[PDB]
Amino acid sequence: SQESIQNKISQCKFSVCPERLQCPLEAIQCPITLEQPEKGIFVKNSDGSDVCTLFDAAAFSRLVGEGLPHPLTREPITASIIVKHEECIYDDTRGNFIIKGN
Repeated sequence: SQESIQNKISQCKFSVCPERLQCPLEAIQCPITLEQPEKGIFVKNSDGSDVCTLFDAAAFSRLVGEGLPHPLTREPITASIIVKHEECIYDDTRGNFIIKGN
């Protein structure tokens, strides 16, 4: 069901700022729109290596609204695989954005 996922997208998102985050465009690029988003959410690519990927909030909202699955791993989009932008951080030993320990 879209509605609960869209609750998570609307809250978990943020207005993306590459220069404030110190993060390069590619590292926070929306893989849907093929551009570094103006606003976006972190969805845990748990299938890959728990890597938090920045999808444009409205572009991922599009996929959910259409019934299109996760644009990377093709998994059924759920409120489980999406996290809040604060519960995902750049990890130094992983060398990339992952989820927090607790």
